[PDB]
Amino acid sequence: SSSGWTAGAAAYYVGYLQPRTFLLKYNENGTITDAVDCALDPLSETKCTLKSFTVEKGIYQTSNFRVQPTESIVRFPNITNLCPFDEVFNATRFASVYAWNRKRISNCVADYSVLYNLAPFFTFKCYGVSPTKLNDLCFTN
Amino acid sequence: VYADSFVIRGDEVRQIAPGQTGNIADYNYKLPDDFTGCVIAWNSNKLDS
Amino acid sequence: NFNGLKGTGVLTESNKKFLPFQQFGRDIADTTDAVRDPQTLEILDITPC
Amino acid sequence: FSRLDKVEAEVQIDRLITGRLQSLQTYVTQQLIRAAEIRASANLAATKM
Amino acid sequence: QMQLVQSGPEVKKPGTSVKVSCKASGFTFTDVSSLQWVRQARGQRLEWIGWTVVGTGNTNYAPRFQERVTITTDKSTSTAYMELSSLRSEDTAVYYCAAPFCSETSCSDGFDLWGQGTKVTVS
Repeated sequence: SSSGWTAGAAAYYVGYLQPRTFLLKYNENGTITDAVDCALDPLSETKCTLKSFTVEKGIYQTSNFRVQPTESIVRFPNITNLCPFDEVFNATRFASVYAWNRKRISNCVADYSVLYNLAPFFTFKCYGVSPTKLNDLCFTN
Repeated sequence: VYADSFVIRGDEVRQIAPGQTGNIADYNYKLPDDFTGCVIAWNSNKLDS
Repeated sequence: NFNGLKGTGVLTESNKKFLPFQQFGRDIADTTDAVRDPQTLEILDITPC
Repeated sequence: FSRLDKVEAEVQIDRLITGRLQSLQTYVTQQLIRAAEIRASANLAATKM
Repeated sequence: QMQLVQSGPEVKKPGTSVKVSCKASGFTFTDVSSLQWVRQARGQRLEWIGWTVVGTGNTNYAPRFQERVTITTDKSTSTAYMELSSLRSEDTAVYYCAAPFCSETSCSDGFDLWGQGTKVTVS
């Protein structure tokens, strides 16, 4: 009853999908009737290149040959000085427009997320570099 | 057509744009790189507060 | 004007067989040349003047 | 791609694809000219023989 | 370097209020870093006061210092404050804040950063 069960005969098959490029054939009625892969055999590869289901005798040029990278390496200076951004912005006095002061920032690690933190910095639009990609660049001054 | 409704802080409304990264676009709600449709956001400090 | 699909041409009844999940047709130039009228579901045909 | 986001990077990248795609077309065209005057000289040496 | 600095010693009259704060240099408290406060007298052992989580904001206090001490955290400068009232003679001791380094992913199960403490006295 509630424990155990008897069933009939059956079989089921499981396969996994994979990114592939195919070439499909539509007949006059609008239904797919045949298909050829493009990464199974060199013959299928040249069939896929020529856009035909049959190829004539000869020599054919197909896709190129390249070697893929194995590991990724990044080299950056090791300074970690946390550039003094707060001094410029949290100052208690700014000079007049005709005598604007210029401060120089160098030899430190610059984080622009703390800039992004405060809400009143509403007008933040940039010309040569996108404002959301400042953390992956190195600047000379 | 389908609509998503939620209430967030006023500061983080700018992170709902596609491609933006931050606190709310990483762990709570993310939009795909290609997007069709658009968003609406109006201040409501009289109901929830 | 078929559901926002604008164009120009003469329309004739066609004998194509559209599967239930299909609505539009296409050619080698990727331009619509067969539609189903919404209200009444006959299959039309589009050719330029 | 390492200095601009996706929304104005396509304006710059397209300006460079068509530029480089036009220097290849120019190179191919000159070869068609040159190959048609070497052939006019290979039909003269085939007659002298 | 990445390190935690502490304020200086001070003398405060009894029956008043005392504020203590310790700073961080080249080090941010992000959302996972936590810190505790301890007190060391002269020729005595160590007694734990409380530790708070920067992210959630949960605070814990010793039962005997339930009202005496209040601990608060600050994200803008990434620091910790204590407020105490009506200090007694036994409070003349050195106060330390200790935290483990932690960067948004994971961190050690022990407190390895330390300050040098503030020597607070009552006269």
